[PDB]
Amino acid sequence: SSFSIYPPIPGQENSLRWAGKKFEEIPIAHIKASYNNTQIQVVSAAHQPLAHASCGTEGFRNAKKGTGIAAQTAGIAAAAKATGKGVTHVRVVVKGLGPGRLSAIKGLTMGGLEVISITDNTPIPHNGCRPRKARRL
Amino acid sequence: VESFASMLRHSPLTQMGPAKNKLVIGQIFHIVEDDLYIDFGGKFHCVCKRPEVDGEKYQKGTRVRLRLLDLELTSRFLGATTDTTILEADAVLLGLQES
Amino acid sequence: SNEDLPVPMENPYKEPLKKCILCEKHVDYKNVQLLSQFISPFTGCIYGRHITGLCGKKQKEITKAIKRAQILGFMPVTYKDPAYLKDPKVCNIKYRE
Amino acid sequence: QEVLQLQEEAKTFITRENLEARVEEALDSPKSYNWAITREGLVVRPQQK
Amino acid sequence: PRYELALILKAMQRPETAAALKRTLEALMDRGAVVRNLENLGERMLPYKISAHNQRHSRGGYFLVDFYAPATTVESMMEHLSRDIDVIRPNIVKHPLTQEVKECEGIVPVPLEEKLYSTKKR
Amino acid sequence: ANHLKFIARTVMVQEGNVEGAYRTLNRILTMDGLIEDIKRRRYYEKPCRRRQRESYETCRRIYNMEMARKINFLMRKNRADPWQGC
Amino acid sequence: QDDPPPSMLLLDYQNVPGIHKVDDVVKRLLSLEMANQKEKLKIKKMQLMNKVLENPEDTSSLEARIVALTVKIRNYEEHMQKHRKDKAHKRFLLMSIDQRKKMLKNLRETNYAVFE
Amino acid sequence: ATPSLRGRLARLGNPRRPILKPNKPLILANHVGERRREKGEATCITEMSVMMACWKQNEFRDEACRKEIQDFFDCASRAEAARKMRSIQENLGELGSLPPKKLNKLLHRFPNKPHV
RNA sequence: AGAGUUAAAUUAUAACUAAGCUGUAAAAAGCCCUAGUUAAAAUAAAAUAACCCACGAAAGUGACUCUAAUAAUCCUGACACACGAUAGCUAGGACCCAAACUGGGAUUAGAUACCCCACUAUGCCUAGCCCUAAACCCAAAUAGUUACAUAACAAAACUA
Ligand SMILES: [Mg+2]
Ligand SMILES: [Mg+2]
Ligand SMILES: [Mg+2]
Ligand SMILES: [Mg+2]
Ligand SMILES: [Mg+2]
Ligand SMILES: [Mg+2]
Ligand SMILES: [Mg+2]
Ligand SMILES: [Mg+2]
Ligand SMILES: [Mg+2]
Ligand SMILES: [Mg+2]
Ligand SMILES: [Mg+2]
Ligand SMILES: [Mg+2]
Ligand SMILES: [Mg+2]
Ligand SMILES: [Mg+2]
Ligand SMILES: [Mg+2]
Ligand SMILES: [Mg+2]
Ligand SMILES: [Mg+2]
Ligand SMILES: [Mg+2]
Ligand SMILES: [Mg+2]
Ligand SMILES: [Zn+2]
Repeated sequence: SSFSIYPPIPGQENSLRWAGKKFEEIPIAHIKASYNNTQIQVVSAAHQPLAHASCGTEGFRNAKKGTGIAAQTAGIAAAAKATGKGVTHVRVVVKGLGPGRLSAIKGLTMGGLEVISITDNTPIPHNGCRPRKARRL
Repeated sequence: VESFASMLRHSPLTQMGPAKNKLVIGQIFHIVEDDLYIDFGGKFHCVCKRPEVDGEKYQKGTRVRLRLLDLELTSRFLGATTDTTILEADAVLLGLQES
Repeated sequence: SNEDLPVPMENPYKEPLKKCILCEKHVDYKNVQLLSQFISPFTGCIYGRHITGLCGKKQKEITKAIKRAQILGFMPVTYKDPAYLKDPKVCNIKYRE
Repeated sequence: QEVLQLQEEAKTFITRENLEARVEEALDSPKSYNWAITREGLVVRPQQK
Repeated sequence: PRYELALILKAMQRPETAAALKRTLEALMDRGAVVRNLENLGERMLPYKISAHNQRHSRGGYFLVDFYAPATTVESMMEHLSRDIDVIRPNIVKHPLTQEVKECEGIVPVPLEEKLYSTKKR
Repeated sequence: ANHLKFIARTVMVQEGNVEGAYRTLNRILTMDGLIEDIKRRRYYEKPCRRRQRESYETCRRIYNMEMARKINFLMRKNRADPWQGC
Repeated sequence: QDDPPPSMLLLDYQNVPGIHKVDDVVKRLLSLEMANQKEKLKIKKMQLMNKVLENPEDTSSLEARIVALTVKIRNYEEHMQKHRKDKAHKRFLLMSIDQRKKMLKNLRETNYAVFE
Repeated sequence: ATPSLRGRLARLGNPRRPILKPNKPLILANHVGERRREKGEATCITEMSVMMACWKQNEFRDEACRKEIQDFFDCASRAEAARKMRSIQENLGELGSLPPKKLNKLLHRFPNKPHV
C-alpha cells in the first residue's frame, strides 16, 4: 500500500480512478473561509458552478454566521445541492483562514460528499498591496 | 628521583591522548537498581545502564570494557562565567572483561 | 635540563573542519534539479541554515541562485517540480509524523 | 598560458561560415546541467536513466 | 566565456527555430560580439504561463549562448531581443565560469559569545 | 495564477480520512510559517514594530535553545541518588 | 582628453611574447574593446605615470599618489557627467580632490621643483 | 542549533549597529517557567451532532434512534474518565519531559554563575 | 546612481451561479453596478530564504539582470564644502492599495477618540526646495591595557 500525499499531476502516467473518473475531471469545491463568513461553491472540472451555499444564504445573521456551525450547515447544504446534480467525489480548495475552516470541510462529509484531496489556496501577497492599519491604537 | 614531567610523559593517560572512541577497562564500585557506577579510572566515574544480556552477572567489583566518549562533561551557557561540570563522564558498555 | 618537558608545538590531534554538502562545489542557476532539493515541495519556501546545514557561503549562494532561477523562467516559485520531487532528501525537516 | 588557452578556443568559436553548422548541431545535441547531491556529499546525475 | 544569454524561444517547428537562432546570432555578431558556443537545453514545459507579445505561452525552448561582448552593447542586445516576437524572455547575465570557485573552507566552529554582561551578583 | 493548479499545498487523503488530512496540511503550513505570516498580514505592521518583533523573537529563541540544551545536558543527573543519608 | 585605442592590447596581455603573431580574434578579445572601465583606468594610470613621473617603480611617492588620485578624479568627473543625482560619487570626487590638494600642499612644502 | 550571539548586542567593543535589543538581560535563570494551563476544549461535539440529527430528522423522539443516544453517553463517560485520570497521570509523569517541580530542583543543583 | 524585467496578491474589464457582500464582543451604517469561480493590463510594494549581520561617512539598503563604482602608503580638526529618514511645498505625470482631514454608523451624560464604512491631501515617478527626529546604540575621533579598582542601575573599569 504505497500511498503518497503528493497530488497526481496529469503529466505523469499514474492510474488512480474515483468513480471511473481521473483526478483532472473530479469537481472542485471552493471554500472561502473568512473571519465573518464562509462561502462554499461547487464547480465542475469545466469551471461550471454546480452548487453554491454560504452561511449568509443559510438564514443566519451578522454574528450568527461567524461560528463554525454556520460553516457546517453551509457545507451540508452545498453537499445536498451537489448530490442533487449527481456528484460523488470532489476536491476541496480552502481559501483564507477563519473559524469555519475545518467545519466547512467536514460539512461536505456530513452532507454526503467524499473528500479525496484538500488544497490550501490562501492568498499570500509577496509584500504587495498595503493592508489596513492595526487596530487598538 | 623521578620527576613529575618524566612520570607524566609515561603516564597511561598521556599515551591515550584524546578520549574520543577509546577502549578502556573499568571497574564497577557502586550498584543501583538500574544504574551502574563504573570507574574507568581516568578522573571521574561514568554511569551506565544494565543491559538485557547477562544482567545478573554485573556485581560490585566487576571489571567491564568501555568505549570512552568524553573524559568530563562541561559546557558553557548564557551568562555563565565558567563551565557547568557534570561531575561524571560519558561512556558506553560493550562487554565485561572478555578474557 | 629535563628532556621530558612539553614542547610548544601545534596540536597533532586537530580534527578536520566539517564541510558543507556543497563545500568546494559549483552552484549554478540552471540546475533546477539541484535547486529544488532545498525548497519545500508543498509551499516552495527556501530552507534556512538550521534545515540545510551549509557553511556561510553556500547558503547565500544557493539563495541567490534560486531567486535568479525563479525569475529567469527555469524553476517554479509556488511549488517544486514533480519531476525533481523524487530526488534524494538532503534537508533535515520532516512534515508527516 | 592564458593566451595559448584562448588560442585553442578560437578554433571552436562560432563565425559566419560555421553558423549554419552550429545551429543544426545545437538543434540535435541537447545539453543538461541538472545534477543532485546526497547527504554524504556525492554528486549524482540522471543521465544514467 | 564572458556573457551568457538564456534565450527562451517560443515552441515552434525545427526550421523556424533554426531561422530564429540564425538571426539572433547574426544580430549578436553585428553588435561586435563573437559567440563562443551554442548549447541547447531542450524544449521543456515552462514553470509558469508567460505572457509576452500579446501571447499566452505554455511551452518554450531553452538555449544557452555564451559569448564575449563589450560592456556597452549589453543594453543594445537587450533592447533588440525585447522586440523579438519569437523570444519569450531574453536574459543576459555574467557567465558562471568567469567567477572562480573560491575555497569553501567549511563550518568554522563559532564559540559562544562571553563577557556581554558584568560580573554583578544578582 | 500563472502556475499550474492543484500542485502546491495539496494533500491527498487516504481511505477517506479527512480529519487527519486537515491536520497534516495544517502541520505543513505551520512548519512552513504560512499560518503566522497570514495572521501577521491581516493588519499592516510598521518597520519599527517589525524590528522589535524580530529582535524579541530572536532573543526568545536563543534563550529557549540554551535552556533546552542545558536541560538535555543535565538530564543525566535525574537518576535516583545513591548517596542518600550521607 | 586621452583617447586609448580599443585595440590597445591591455597591460595584462601586452608584456608577454607572441601577442602580435596570433590571429585577429585573440587580439580583439585581449584588447580594450572587450575590456571594462577598470582596465582602461589601469591603462590611463600607466600611460600617465610613464610620462609625468620620473621613477615609475616608486609608487609610495607623493607624486605617484597624486597621479593615481588624479586618474580617479578624472574617472569620477566622467561618472558625474552622466549621473547628476548621484551624491555618493559626488562626495567621493570632492574628498578625492581635497586629498589631492592636501598632497599638493605637502609636495610644495617638501620638493618645490617636483610640485611645479 | 543555537543562533549566533557575536556582534548582536550594543557594547563598547562592538563597532557595528546592535542587532538584538534584549528586553531583559540574557542570563540563564535557575528555574524554568511553569507549564501554562492547557485550556480544556469541548468534547463529544461530533457525537452530539449525530445525536441531534436523530432529533431533527425524527421530530425529537428517542424511540426512533437509540445508538446515537447511547454512544453520546459513552463519549461523555469516557471524557469524564479522561478528565479525572489524566489530570493526575500527566502531572505525575510527562514521559520525555520532566515536571517543572523536578526541573527546578535539577537546575538548582547545577545553577548558572553570573558572578565571579 | 542609471537602463531593462516581473513570482504572489489586488484591481479596471467579460462569462456562469446566488441573493446577499463587507462589517464587529454585539450591532448599525455602507454596497445589493454585490458576492464566488474562470481569464486580465497599469500602478504600488518587493512572502520563505533572514536562527543570515553584510554594504554605505551618516541617514539608509536585502525581487532579478547589466553598466559606472564604493577617497586617502589611511592622526585630530570648523561657523567652510557636500549629504542628510519620514513629514511638508512647487510644476508635470501616475493612483491598485493604505490613509491625515472630512462625511456617515456604534459606545459614551458628553466622544468633534479608541470600534466599522466611504473619500482627500499624502505615501509613487521627474526636476526644484525645506534641512527636522527618542538623527539614541542617549556611550566623540585616533592607537592602546586588564594594572589600581564595584555611589546605584545600565553596556566593566581605564590610558596618551
Ligand atoms: Mg501615538
Ligand atoms: Mg559601517
Ligand atoms: Mg528596558
Ligand atoms: Mg531617477
Ligand atoms: Mg501577476
Ligand atoms: Mg486605471
Ligand atoms: Mg443596513
Ligand atoms: Mg520579494
Ligand atoms: Mg576606502
Ligand atoms: Mg580628517
Ligand atoms: Mg502634485
Ligand atoms: Mg480604507
Ligand atoms: Mg462623527
Ligand atoms: Mg488619493
Ligand atoms: Mg514627498
Ligand atoms: Mg530631507
Ligand atoms: Mg535611526
Ligand atoms: Mg545627542
Ligand atoms: Mg569629532
Ligand atoms: Zn562549504
